[PDB]
Amino acid sequence: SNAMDQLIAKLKKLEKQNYRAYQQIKGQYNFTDFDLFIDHIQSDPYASASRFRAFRAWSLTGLSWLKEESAAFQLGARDFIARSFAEFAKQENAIAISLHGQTVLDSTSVLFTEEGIELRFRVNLPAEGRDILAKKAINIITFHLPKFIRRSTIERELDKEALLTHCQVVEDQEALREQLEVNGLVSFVANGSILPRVAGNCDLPMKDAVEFTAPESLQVTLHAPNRGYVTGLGIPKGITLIVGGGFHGKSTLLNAIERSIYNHIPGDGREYIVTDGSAMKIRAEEGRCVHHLNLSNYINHLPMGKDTADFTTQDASGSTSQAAWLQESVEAGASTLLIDEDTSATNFMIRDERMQALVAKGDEPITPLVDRIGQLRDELEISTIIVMGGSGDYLDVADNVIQMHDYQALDVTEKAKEVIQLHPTEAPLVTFPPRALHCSALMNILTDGKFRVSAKGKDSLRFGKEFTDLSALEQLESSDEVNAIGWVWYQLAQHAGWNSNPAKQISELLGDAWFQNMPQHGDLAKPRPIDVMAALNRMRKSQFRNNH
Amino acid sequence: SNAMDQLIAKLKKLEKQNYRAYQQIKGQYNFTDFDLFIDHIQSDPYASASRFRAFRAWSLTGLSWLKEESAAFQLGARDFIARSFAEFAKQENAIAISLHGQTVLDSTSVLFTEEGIELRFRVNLPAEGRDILAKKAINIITFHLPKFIRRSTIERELDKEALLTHCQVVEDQEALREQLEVNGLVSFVANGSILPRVAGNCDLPMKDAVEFTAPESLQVTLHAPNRGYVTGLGIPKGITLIVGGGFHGKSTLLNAIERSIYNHIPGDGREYIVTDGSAMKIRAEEGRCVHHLNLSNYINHLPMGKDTADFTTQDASGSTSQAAWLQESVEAGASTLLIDEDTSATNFMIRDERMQALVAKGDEPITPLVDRIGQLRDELEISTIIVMGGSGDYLDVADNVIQMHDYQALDVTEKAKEVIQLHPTEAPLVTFPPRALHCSALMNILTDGKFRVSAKGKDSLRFGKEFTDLSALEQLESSDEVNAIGWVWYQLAQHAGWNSNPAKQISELLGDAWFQNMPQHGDLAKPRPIDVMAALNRMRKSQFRNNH
Ligand SMILES: Nc1ncnc2c1ncn2[C@@H]1O[C@H](COP(=O)(O)OP(=O)(O)NP(=O)(O)O)[C@@H](O)[C@H]1O
Ligand SMILES: Nc1ncnc2c1ncn2[C@@H]1O[C@H](COP(=O)(O)OP(=O)(O)NP(=O)(O)O)[C@@H](O)[C@H]1O
Ligand code: NA
Ligand code: NA
Repeated sequence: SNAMDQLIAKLKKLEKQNYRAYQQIKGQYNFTDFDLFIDHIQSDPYASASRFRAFRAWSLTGLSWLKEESAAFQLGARDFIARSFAEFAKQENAIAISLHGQTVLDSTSVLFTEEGIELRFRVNLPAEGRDILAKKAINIITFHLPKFIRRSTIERELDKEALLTHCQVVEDQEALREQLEVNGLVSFVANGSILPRVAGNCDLPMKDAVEFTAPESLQVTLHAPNRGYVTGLGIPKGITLIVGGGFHGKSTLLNAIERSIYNHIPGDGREYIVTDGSAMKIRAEEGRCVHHLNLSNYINHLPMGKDTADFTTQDASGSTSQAAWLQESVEAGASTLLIDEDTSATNFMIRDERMQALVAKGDEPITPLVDRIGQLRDELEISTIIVMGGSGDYLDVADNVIQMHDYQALDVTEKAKEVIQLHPTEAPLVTFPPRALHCSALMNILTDGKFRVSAKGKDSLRFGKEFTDLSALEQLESSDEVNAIGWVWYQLAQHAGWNSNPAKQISELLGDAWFQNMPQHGDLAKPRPIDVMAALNRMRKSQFRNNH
Repeated sequence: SNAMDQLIAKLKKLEKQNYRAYQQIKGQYNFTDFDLFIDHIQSDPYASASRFRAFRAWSLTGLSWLKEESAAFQLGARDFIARSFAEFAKQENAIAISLHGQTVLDSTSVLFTEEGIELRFRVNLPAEGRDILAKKAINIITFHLPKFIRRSTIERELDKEALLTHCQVVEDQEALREQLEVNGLVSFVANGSILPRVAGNCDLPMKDAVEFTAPESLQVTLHAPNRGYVTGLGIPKGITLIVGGGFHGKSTLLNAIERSIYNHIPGDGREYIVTDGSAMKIRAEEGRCVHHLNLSNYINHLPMGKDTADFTTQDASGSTSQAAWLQESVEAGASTLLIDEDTSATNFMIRDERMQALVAKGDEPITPLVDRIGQLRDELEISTIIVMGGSGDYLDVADNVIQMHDYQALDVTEKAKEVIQLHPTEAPLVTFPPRALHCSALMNILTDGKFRVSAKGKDSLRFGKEFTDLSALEQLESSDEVNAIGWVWYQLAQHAGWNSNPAKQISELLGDAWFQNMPQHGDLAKPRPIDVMAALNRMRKSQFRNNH
């Protein structure tokens, strides 16, 4: 109130002055119920909005009990608070907080500590073209803003019946995800789930859709602390095929699985679907770069006498890029691989005697996944789920086979084996040490690039003057995690030299207190270590080597 | 000079006034050597730059002779003039003209008429935050700009030896493209061409690359009016396969062909490669919409008892989207189809007895391209070029087979036939009337969307409140043609009602004087009729019907 009145009076003087004058507002202001922080002042009304932060001690909120709930329960609480703040702030468009659509992410928009709750958001400072409108600014910052900050962080001001439900569904999702390993499962699709979305350009669920039901033969029942027992499709470890004719729901099922690496909000249709957190969907990429990667397990020969054990390029082929992606995922410690025959290189998937008859000179044939996929399971315990409907030689090595028909799952593993007996149709899979990363070389990119670090949506990531294409990483949900990826790189750049295990280093940097070493931005979400590597594997300046 | 002095004096008065004051500059100004047009004044220094236009009669340029050259020769001249103007204007970044990288397009940045040469460009009006800097504005508009407008449109001021060469290569490209049909060819790759680019994110040519050479067995020699006789690879009509092991240059060859639908600048490496102008590369799309399209020739059965002759959706499958794309291309009159096995649905390409054994209930099997591709050639005279390296059942119906090895073409058609004899393995392809378009329904989108028409790069096109995803259309070169696509739609919206042949209508709208009915913008390039349809086929609000 006193510091607030100090700001009010200080803000009145800025009336009709140049927009540059807002720089004087920069600083901390200890209000009555909270501390207000104004970190970055935009230099233009039409530029990115000014960043603000607000802190509230647990004593004044009536939500101290949240500290004694599970980390997942608190994850939802933080998400619910951000959405509540956004809802109360609809009538004031100058205020904006970073939301994550249908998912619940570990975001910086709302953070918990031992001291209290922290809110991070933006405030588009007004003006009459360029001259400052103090009276409007006062109304936003000293009248409206304080109300949204309070209402969003006061037990009674929030809808508790909706809060508990929100936190409970997220807690259940984490609980269900933790017991996948114990039950020898890599994914779980609860009965009653709504898999299809309204359209291809929208992540919301389709209304009036055929609800999912699992075939008893492949049915499992998990237990959530709030909802209790939940029955659904249990996809066991190993190789699992998703077959069926065209337009029957194979991709829709796989899409739900690939996205179940994240938690979803209630009513989304997928909030009771969980999948191995490290599951990586691989597809064919055109034009990507690959750094000193060993592809001996898949590619045997290359033109221009290049080393298959130290493959490097700035314009990768289809089968080459997918093979590289595959190896990169193993390197990063992925337990599950997702593949869709409709978005992959046929050459890389299957073998063919036809082609090998006329291309049998000095070009040794590539080793297709079908020959290695079995070894990935038996040797590395890596599961794989594949949408097919085209080839059939995979049916032999598959553990389970699911058929989609009129948008319902059917267990056809038994009949699948019968087809092989009626009509029937090798080298050791080598594990390699991870490539070392030149952590200090990243600093050079920042210096030459003015320490620029930002994301343009989900597809691109700018690190200095370098732009990284992340289009292929379709599992990514928000640009917030892309920004976070860039700020992880920024931290890697602070280290002395080379690191012989980057994935491990990245994992340790994001060790629960992942946000403390990043700038205090409100548009950041914890990214997966495997995704940081994936993005880094596609950065054209990245320096990797082989301690071999 | 008099009208210029009028502007100068009129511009001085605007010193230190609000940026809004620039609106008074709007209008025409008859300078000494040209007429200056200031069409749209930006409302913010940080918003899209103000649009300008300049006109110069042929008498004052010394380039009247260009009017007696071929349309293609003039196409290059217009391109060369735009690049010259950009070069002279490097020291003045406030000025900008729309260039098209490595291609030569029919653009609005530089237009010819019977009266004279017209230049269209932007001018970022300066200010000290918001207050107008007249002195700077004067320097840009009355001192620098007039010099670039003159120098770029005066025979002696330009580099003639470079001008002629530029216009000659383009003229040769058109000449070579026109004699493809006569020699029963769909594409021509001249010997000495450089196909690979520096990288996947750059369209410039790779230096120190293995130059292309055609195998005599499949060699042809065309004739250009300037360069004379040129020998290279002649890809005849019908089905042509591009095989070989991984990382040998199959996509690079196909990529050069798909992009040869446009003319390229000298030294680009592809300026002597031509391909059927209507060639459409089809691939698998996820989530696209499809409007009342007949897929009877490919899809036989669908769930939920849907009509295969009137297929409609807002979230299309892989094989479904590719099949739809295929049919849509035939509808639009495409003579050549480009396919890459690494970016396509395997299910859609090949047949398989394996899968049909366990998915043989009420789901009739989809008819794969391999069964129809032959009919497309024999019945519709539609050629197809396919990069394979995976499947081998296509070798049977193929006319010619090219093998890439160490980045050189080899004719393996003879050996390809031998492989089939040693190991060997139907319904009529129906032609349909084109879908009618509800031209007037487009007007409704404009009214509800504030007549908004713009493109965000090459990937997106905004028409009112509707956003169209054009990512799959990888053949597109510039956002200028995407803008042009939107302005064609704008014209379709002016018509009374339904049109039973939209492709024909679009073709007639772009009849050489394509730019006269579009706003006088400088960032527009003539798009292909097939591309306008392609974009329109993916607009979720488009209304198509079947007069059947
Ligand atoms: N349970 C369901 N209820 C209603 N509609 C559904 C359901 N599942 C899928 N759909 C819709 O039906 C269509 C099926 O498409 P998709 O799931 O891509 O089939 P698909 O041919 O198996 N894909 P692919 O993996 O590329 O072969 C989509 O438009 C979905 O939105
Ligand atoms: N003539 C050439 N000289 C030098 N380098 C080349 C040449 N042609 C291609 N390359 C390069 O070699 C690599 C070959 O990649 P690509 O052309 O995709 O092979 P591919 O495996 O046939 N592609 P796909 O069609 O997906 O199977 C690319 O990085 C090219 O840049
Ligand atoms: Na499909
Ligand atoms: Na390849």
